[PDB]
Amino acid sequence: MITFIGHVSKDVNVVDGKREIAYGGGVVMGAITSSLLGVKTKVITKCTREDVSKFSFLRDNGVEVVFLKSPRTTSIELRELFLISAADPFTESDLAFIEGEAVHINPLWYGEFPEDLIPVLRRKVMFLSADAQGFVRVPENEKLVYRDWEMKEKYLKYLDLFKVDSREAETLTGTNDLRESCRIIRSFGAKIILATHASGVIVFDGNFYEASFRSWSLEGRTGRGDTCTAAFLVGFVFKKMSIEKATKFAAAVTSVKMRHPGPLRREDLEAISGDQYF
Ligand SMILES: [Mg+2]
Repeated sequence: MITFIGHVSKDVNVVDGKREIAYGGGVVMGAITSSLLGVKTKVITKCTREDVSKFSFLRDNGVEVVFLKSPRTTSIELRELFLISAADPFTESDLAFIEGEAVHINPLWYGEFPEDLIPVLRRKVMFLSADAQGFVRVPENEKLVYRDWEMKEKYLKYLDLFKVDSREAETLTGTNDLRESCRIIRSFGAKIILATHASGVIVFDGNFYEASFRSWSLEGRTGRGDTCTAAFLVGFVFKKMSIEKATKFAAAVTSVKMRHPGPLRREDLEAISGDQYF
């Protein structure tokens, strides 16, 4: 069983003159991927009671959701990203009822998931991962700006896996060489780096494993990193795939998700399986 901890988000996308509302977030994209791939999945999130109905589709995809109360729901408009509203941060109290083999920390903004909750979770679970977005994307007068993670060298040592994209990796290392940024971030003590970039995934554990995304679509990109991380965690943690095979599996799942907007769909499983997995 896996638990995703993170804010659901009212995503506002202004693309090609059209304003789109998406009820998403890292945890929505990751949890639907793990659940559809047949791993018992739980989400711990915060939003207003009024906004809970906007995220009902999580339960439709088999995800057990703890909708903790918040006076506000997180809302992000996207190019510059603005935190319109922020739900309440997670607390040590929220970790009390943590269940399963794995927990993935998938925050949207620095301060949503306090870094000093990482050593608390470390003691509670066998496989702990986090998404860099929640530690390098910092609200400054609403504007979400990229800032280095000052305490990365203390907390990365507690993580079995750390997810970055190109912009997050460069924020953490000062280089736009994603492979070199993988070497630098692993030297901070994270056992596995999973990096997504234009049309591919790079996984580093001391050795590099690369797989390309073979599909993409106008609005298929958002959540593809969250999807890739969840697919890798299912492959590697739950299905006992080699790091190499989990990387290829992760890329295959992400590719099918990138054919359409929103999270992985049950109808995507046929395309993903390739008459091999399920
Ligand atoms: Mg991401």
